[PDB]
Amino acid sequence: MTQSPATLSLSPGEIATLSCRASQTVSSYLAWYQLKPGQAPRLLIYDASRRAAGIPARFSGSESGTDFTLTISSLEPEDSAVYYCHQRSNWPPVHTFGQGTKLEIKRTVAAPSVFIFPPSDEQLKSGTASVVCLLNNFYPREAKVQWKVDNALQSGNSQESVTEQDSKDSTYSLSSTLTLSKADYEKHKVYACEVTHQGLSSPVTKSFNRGE
Amino acid sequence: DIVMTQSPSSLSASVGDRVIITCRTSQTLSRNLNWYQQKPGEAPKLLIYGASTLQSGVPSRFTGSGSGTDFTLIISSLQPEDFATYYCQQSDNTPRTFGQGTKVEIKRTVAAPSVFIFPPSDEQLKSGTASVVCLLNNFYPREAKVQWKVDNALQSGNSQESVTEQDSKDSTYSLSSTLTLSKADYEKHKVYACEVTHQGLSSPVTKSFNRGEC
Amino acid sequence: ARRCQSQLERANLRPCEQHLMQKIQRDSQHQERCCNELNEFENNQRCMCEALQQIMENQSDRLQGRQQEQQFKRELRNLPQQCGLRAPQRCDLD
Amino acid sequence: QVQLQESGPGLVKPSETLSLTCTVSGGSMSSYYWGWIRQPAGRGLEWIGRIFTTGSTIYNASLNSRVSMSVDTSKNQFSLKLTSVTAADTALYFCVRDRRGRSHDSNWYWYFDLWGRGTLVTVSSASTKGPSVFPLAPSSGGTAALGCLVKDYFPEPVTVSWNSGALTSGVHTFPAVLQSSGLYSLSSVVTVPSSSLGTQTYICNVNHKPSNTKVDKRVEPK
Amino acid sequence: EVQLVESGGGVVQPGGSLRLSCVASGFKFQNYGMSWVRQAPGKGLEWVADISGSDESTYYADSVKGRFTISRDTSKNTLHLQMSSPRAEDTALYYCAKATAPAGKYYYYGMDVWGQGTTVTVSSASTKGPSVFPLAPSSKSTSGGTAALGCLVKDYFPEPVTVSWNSGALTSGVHTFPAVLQSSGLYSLSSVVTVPSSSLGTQTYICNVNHKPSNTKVDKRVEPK
Ligand SMILES: *[C@@H]1O[C@H](CO)[C@@H](O)[C@H](O)[C@H]1NC(C)=O
Ligand SMILES: [Cl-]
Ligand SMILES: [Cl-]
Ligand SMILES: [Cl-]
Ligand SMILES: [Cl-]
Ligand SMILES: [Cl-]
Ligand SMILES: [Cl-]
Ligand SMILES: [Cl-]
Repeated sequence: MTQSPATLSLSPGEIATLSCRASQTVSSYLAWYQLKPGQAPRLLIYDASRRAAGIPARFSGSESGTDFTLTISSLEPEDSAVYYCHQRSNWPPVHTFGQGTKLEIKRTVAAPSVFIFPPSDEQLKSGTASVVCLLNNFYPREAKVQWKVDNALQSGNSQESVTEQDSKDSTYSLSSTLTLSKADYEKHKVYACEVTHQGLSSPVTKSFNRGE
Repeated sequence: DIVMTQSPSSLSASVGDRVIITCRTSQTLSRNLNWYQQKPGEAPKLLIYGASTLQSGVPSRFTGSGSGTDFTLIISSLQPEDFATYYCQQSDNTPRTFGQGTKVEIKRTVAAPSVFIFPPSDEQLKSGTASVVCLLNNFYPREAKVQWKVDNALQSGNSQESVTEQDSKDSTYSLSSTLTLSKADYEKHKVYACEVTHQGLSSPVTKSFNRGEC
Repeated sequence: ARRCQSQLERANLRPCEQHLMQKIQRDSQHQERCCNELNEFENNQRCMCEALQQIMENQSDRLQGRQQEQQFKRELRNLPQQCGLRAPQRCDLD
Repeated sequence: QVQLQESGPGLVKPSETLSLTCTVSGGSMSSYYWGWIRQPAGRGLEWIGRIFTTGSTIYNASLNSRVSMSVDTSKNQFSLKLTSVTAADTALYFCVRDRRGRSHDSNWYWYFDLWGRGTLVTVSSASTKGPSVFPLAPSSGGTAALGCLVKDYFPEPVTVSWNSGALTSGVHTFPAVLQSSGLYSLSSVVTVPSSSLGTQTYICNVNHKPSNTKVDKRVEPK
Repeated sequence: EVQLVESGGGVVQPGGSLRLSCVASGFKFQNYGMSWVRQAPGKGLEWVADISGSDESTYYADSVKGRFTISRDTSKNTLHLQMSSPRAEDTALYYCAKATAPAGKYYYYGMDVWGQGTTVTVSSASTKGPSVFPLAPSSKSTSGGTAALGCLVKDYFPEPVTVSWNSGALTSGVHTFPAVLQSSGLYSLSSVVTVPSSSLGTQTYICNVNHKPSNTKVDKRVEPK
């Protein structure tokens, strides 16, 4: 089961076409599954073209020899998910899954709301300082977020995490955490989060003075 | 189990002869009586299924007939390549059962052997043993007397023979006789000879070599 | 009958589907592989009928209208006979 | 062009388990019946059992306690296991197709149409020994004879080819003879034109699978 | 409705043992094949094992044959996976899945119900619970009439942690980020929520952090700054 495309980005109302190639078809049975953010896998299609219960009719499957394809017409934001083809074949049975296809649903560009959080008093007493910068509800996913401490950009001591695309509104959120020792944190004054994103009219900087 | 019994168990025939093999079964068969041919060094080959139906590729030489408990394979005009063991076999139930086989040997005109003698190799003599080989090539009938002579003295108890099976094209045999000696015993003597007596030879043929010579 | 369920689970009756469909389109080894599979059920007439029922079950999506259903059901009923196997006397294909 | 071939050890100690595998090539084994057939010293053929690609089996009742077969269609293989083996189990083991085919008369017939070449399995407690290969160097009427002597090996078989299989006319590889030492020995010979002994080289290719020895010996005049 | 609830995940030392469980309901458990499918981090689905609803015959992927054991407890409607020779490749989320087609069918219709899964990590490292710190909504986290506040979940091992807000009363606007593995070998994440700035002081906000491997259940009040 060789699955393609690995990545897909399409707008609502368009048609998504995913394909798998079975290596062999000895007593083969083909299915397709959907993995939404946070949710258990959901059977879409079984036996190549039969639609599972609770699945809208715009999902359909077909086969042409060794090639099996899932067609998702009239795309919705809720189709944002990872899709897997599934072959059971041979005796003793063997189950193979495709490598998966990540389907993004496009939307109108949305600038991030930028928020910054200094370290808690509790954590500082523990001997460390975590500063957090949040980008909320933006699209597209590309955004450059850096910490800038007394005008020096921080590279290698921060960690970034991005949510999966929201099923309802098709946005991402992102956190950037700078972790420092107590001693290092107190050595500097100005902590600023520098953000560029296509939805912004210019780069954004949210900052706080340490001790204020 | 369905017992399959073939007759004859063995037979000798000439090229062009009709060969008739009977197969009897301990119980009435409904359908699946099969005949196989096994040539030397090969797996059995299916000739006939359903008592009378020729398998594809099988020559028209081979016919089967019969029913119930009484079946017959006929080779209408034996060919040299038909040297083989022939089996009947039932697949009407489990266990599948074969007959004991009918060995078909081929009678042909007399052929005298070409005789060759081989001395031991210098490589083997370093190992402390000396094998002397006498080859009798492409003769018929199989009966042959091979006498080893070392300095005109007759040898016994120190030679082993091997015979090929009948050649699938000319129906002849070839035979090897291997005299085995210690290196030291091989040093003791000079004239090593292989004397062959065979029906096709007007008198015995001797091939010989002199150790360390030519 | 638990014996029957186990061998039907391991059976591969896809060749029977393909052979039957080839057959109606007319009006290579799919038939032989099908008959091989059905031969495993010859010694239990009830299990043989269950195998034919499961072929009919799995073919509902591929059949449109009673004419197509009847045409496929006829060939399925004759399939053991065409395979040289004993067929079930009573066998409802629904 | 479906073909079968056996693989597995050629030597099993008594009371240990014989295991063999047949590999199907040229087409999928799926939804066909397969089997094993055995040919011991007595020359008869003994059916061991039948296996379908669901894994269902029917065994010969004499061996049923100690025999088992398994199938893996994704490898296109089926296998045979025989436990608690004795000298009685020494034989040539064939894998086969147990074909249920429809003939031109519209009737269905059972027969063994496909066979592997077979693999010899020897049951004994003697250990393996690789062979020594020695030339039978040529010394009449325009024909010369030459060969190779394959000496002191156990178990069978040895395969011998000439010029890596290019030379096959006039080749006689003799059946192995068991020597008093308990080891096997054979020679292989060829008749060639006497005039060719200067123009063409002759090499015997000797393979003894059980001991992993592959030997090429050039056979020149002395 | 059909329901599958997997349990028993955690950390396993390489060369140890772990029994996973899956309790099934809403259907005739005895009449369906069941399967374990896993997902290693940053990888796709990988089938682990099947068990038949006809005769309880078992089937295994080659990478796990001889190390894992799938089994069935029809009296308790429970599926099990024993993991008796853990390896690095076994670190994964493990799903329990019900076969679509009932037992005894030659045809195969996939897996129509799956559980949410249980997380297994193969390592020799020890279990550490999180330290929970607030992310207080000051004016540096206020944009117009909306504030942002959160909860920093620091230095725990292994995955997962669950975070809720107001004992589950607050769901809209919540974002719990996927964890990041720090250089130490410990995980850390944050969970944030957006709320109207007028709700600060009037409404209370508390993050409920649970880490099952450590038996840690922490409630942290996030007060404005
Ligand atoms: C069953 O196996 C035994 C060997 O133990 C053999 O002698 C016998 O011929 C076999 N049965 C059949 C029907 O071939
Ligand atoms: Cl369904
Ligand atoms: Cl605080
Ligand atoms: Cl049968
Ligand atoms: Cl030499
Ligand atoms: Cl094929
Ligand atoms: Cl020749
Ligand atoms: Cl149910």
